[PDB]
Formats: sequence, structure tokens, C-alpha cells
Amino acid sequence: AFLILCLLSAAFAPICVGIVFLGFTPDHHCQSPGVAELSQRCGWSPAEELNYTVPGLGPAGEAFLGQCRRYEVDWNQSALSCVDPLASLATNRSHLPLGPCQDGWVYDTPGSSIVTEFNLVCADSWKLDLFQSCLNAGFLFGSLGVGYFADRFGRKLCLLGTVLVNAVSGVLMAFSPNYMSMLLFRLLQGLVSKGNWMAGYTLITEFVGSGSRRTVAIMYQMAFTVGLVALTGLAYALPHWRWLQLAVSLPTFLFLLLSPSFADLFRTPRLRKRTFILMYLWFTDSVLYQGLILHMGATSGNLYLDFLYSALVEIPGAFIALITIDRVGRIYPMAMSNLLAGAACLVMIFISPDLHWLNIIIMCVGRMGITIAIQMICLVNAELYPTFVRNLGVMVCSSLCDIGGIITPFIVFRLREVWQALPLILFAVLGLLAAGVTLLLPETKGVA
Amino acid sequence: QLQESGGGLVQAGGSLRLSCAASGTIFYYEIMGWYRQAPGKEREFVATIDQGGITNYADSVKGRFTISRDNAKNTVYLQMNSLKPEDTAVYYCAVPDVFVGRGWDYLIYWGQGTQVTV
Repeated sequence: AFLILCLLSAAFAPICVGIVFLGFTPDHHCQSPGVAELSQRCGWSPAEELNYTVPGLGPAGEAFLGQCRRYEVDWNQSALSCVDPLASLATNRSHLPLGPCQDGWVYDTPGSSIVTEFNLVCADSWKLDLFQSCLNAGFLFGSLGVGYFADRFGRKLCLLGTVLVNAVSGVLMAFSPNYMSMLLFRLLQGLVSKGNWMAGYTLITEFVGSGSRRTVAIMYQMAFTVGLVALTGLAYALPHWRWLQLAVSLPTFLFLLLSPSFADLFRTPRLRKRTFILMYLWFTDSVLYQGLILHMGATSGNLYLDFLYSALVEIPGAFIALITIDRVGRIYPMAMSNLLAGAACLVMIFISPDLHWLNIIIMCVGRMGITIAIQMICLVNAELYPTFVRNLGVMVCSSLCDIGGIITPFIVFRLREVWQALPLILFAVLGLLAAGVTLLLPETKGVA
Repeated sequence: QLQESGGGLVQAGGSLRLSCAASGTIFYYEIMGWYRQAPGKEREFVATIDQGGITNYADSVKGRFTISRDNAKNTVYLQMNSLKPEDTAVYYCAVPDVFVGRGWDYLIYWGQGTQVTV
């Protein structure tokens, strides 16, 4: 009954969220051959070795100075005091020549990742964004294509094929020898994943009536949350990415074995002013949600606890949104939730160096504020719009959010090379501008 | 163009039906409802209905009024039975405003109603 739908909804989350755990770009530094023998001969410490050799740029600039440059010093020659060998050769180390990492890099982690496996750092750092770009392109292409298959064959036949293709693609990607095969498998997996999720949700909506639509939507949200919580536990005992990929892919194959028209909304001056605002708000919130998730995943100092806390705090938002239905209007919660997601960004920009106690609270507040705003849009959509919803919604809204999601990773990851806080200003501006447009929704000349 | 019909004069108790008619654009894109005037008093609330089908009722009339929505004749119906002598007023078919106020207190349309007595 509901168990299969809950399992499918839970298993959909890892496909979209596993970028945080699969590639986590641990700390790295340049490798110089011949230093191991000298270090082991007059051994002093295994953690302070880089303080005397590896270049460092504490104040700033460490991206391309301490992680992509090495000292071209003949360490083989036995002329050193094993305390300050560079000082003995010359009192000024600033004028020493530099160079590229001709051999490779050594990383600091007990597990492994894609970045560690393929040495995907330094001048190749832009290559990690392709991982999400290909998935989002597959999401865009699948939405316009899976509709044809359902009409060609049927709703029942397509689900088994999509599930089988997804299950095979997961294992094949787990057994990928080079980078290009990984990208192809990611594209195929994203396409089929969106297709089967769409088909399953449409079938579920067909089976369930509109009397308990709110209840089933809340159940789906909680199923997504609980599926996302259990992913943190699996990654704790399986540090290697191949094992984690196999464990995530296995259970899917395990349980496997005078009419309302779209042209009427753009001729009446009253209805034409509402749909545009609805699309604008949906696109804005869809962009900010993924932006903040990726930003938190790319700079967290404690990944597991922060992920768990955010997932837990995401739950009461749905309850609050359901409670506040019959007491007040619909623009006050929207405006308050949209304003709560900007001031959090402004504060996060200006947080002085402190502990992590404030950061978790502020991130949870922002996540709850974003979560509240999305539910209200869905409730209003269901309340005010005619019988034809499903197809036009899941097509137009998906194609609108996918084009933003294709470009979001490039902006998020490539705007931190000049300043670390630039995407935060963009998020703040988007949040503050999204709150000032909802005030035009009320109709004028309305007297009780 | 909201137009109401129905409403006679029952001797003492009974059942009767009220009907409201829309144009075709109001029917398919927003929320309808029924209000009461209660002459000698202020405006009152009796019921609503929306596209999905979720309905709300007033506290004083819960369990006595039934509202149903048609789809072929572009009309909305109201069913009431087991009346009381205090239930006499004119009934307005109105379109509330959802985004402002509380959700059912601000109006933008009405149809002048019709009178029924008990």
C-alpha cells in the first residue's frame, strides 16, 4: 500500500542530495618526491612536517599558492639541520622559485571520494560542477520526454522499465573506470529517476482523492524528511564512495524483485496578474532552496550533525503551515517567511568569528522559513486552480525550475574564487525582492 | 454575473433548496460561498466551498446545512432542513477575498440576494 510509495520517496532523495557525501574535496597539498626518507631519518612529528616544507598562505590566497605550488629544492642532498633547512640555504624564502605539481597530491582522509580518486583539484576544480549540471540537464530533458512513453505504452509498463534502468545505472556507475562513463551514467540515472518519480506521484494522486490531499502531501513531506535522515546513518559506516553507491542502489532492485483551457488565463486582466507572480515566487524559492543546501554542504565543519539538525527542524514547518490556514489570510505568512530568509543571510554575512552554536540556529531558522513558504504556494495552487492541474503543473513548473538549476551550480561554486560571501548577497537580494511582490496580490476596491 | 433563485414560505419547518448561478469564469477560477444578512442584525456566515472540495461551516449551523457543487449546469447548490423560527433572512451569493483580511470577510461581488421566511 503506502509502504512502496514511502520507500520510493525516501530513495529519491539520495539521487538529488548525495553530492554532499560522494565528493567532499578534503584538504590536500603538493607532493615532493624524496622528502619521505629525510623526514623518516630525523623524525620529529607526523603533523608538523608541512609547517617546514609545504607552502602556506594563512591570511589568504591558499587556493593557488599552498595547494598548487612546491619548492624546487634538492632535498636529496644531505645538507640540512632538520629544523629549518630552508633558512640555512637562504635567510629569505620569498625569492625562491616555485612551480607546478608534476607528481600529484596527497590527501588527508581515511575514506575516498571522486575528487580524491581522479585528482580533480587545482586547475580542474571547475570539473566538479559538471556532476550536477549533467543531472539537471537530464531532469530538464526527461520531463518533456517521459510523457510520450506513457501514452505510447501505458502507465503500468513504464514504471518497471524506469525502475530497472535506474537500478542497473546505479551499479554500473558504481563500477565506472573513467570520468566520461560516470557522466553518461549520471545523465541516464537523472533522466529515469525524474521519469519514475513523476509517474509514481501521478499514480498516487490518481489513487488518492482530494479530501485527504493535504494529509497525503504532509505524509509525503515527512517521508522525504525521514528518507533524508537515514542517509546520514549509512554514510557513517561506509566511508568509501563505491560501497555507499552500492548500498544506496541495492534496495531499489531489492524491493523491485466551455472547458478549462490554458488560453483562458492570459486574456482576463485579473487572472493574468496572478499567474506571473506565482511562477516568479516558485522559481525564486526553488533557486534559494538548492543554493542554501549546496552552500551548507560545501563549507560545513561538522557535516553529519548539521545535516541531521536541519533535517529535523524541517518538520514543524508543515505543521505550522497547516495550523495557520483558518486563522489569518495568505499574504502575511508568505511575506513573513520570505522576509525570514533574507535577514538570516545578512546576519550570516556579518557573523564575527565564534563557535558553531549560532550558525546552526541561524541555518535552521532559514531552512524553516524557506520550508514554510513553499507549502503555502502549493496550498494556494490546490485551492484556487481548476481541475486540470497535474500535467500542466509538473511540466511548466519543472521546466521553469530546471533551467535555473542548470545554472545554479556554476554560479554557486565559481563565485567563491574572488570572494567567499558573494552568493550570500545574491540570496539576500532575491529573498528581499520576493517579499515585496506579494504585496501586490490583494485586489483593489475590496470593501467588506 | 451572480444570480440567485429559490426561496418560498414554509409553514413550520421542512426542507428546501437554494441555487446560485455563475457566468463560467467565476465558476472555474476562484471560491464561492453563501452569506446571510439577518435584518435587524449584521452580516453572517453560513458556508463556503472551493475547487478541491474542502468545505467550512458556521458553529451555529454545523450538522444541519449541506453544500454541493455541480459541474455541468455551472451552478452551486445549498441544502437546508429542520429549520427554526429564528432562521429567516435574505441570502447573498458572494465571492470572498482570500489574500486579505481573514479569508471570508472581504467581498468583491454580490447578487442582491432573495428572501425566504419560515
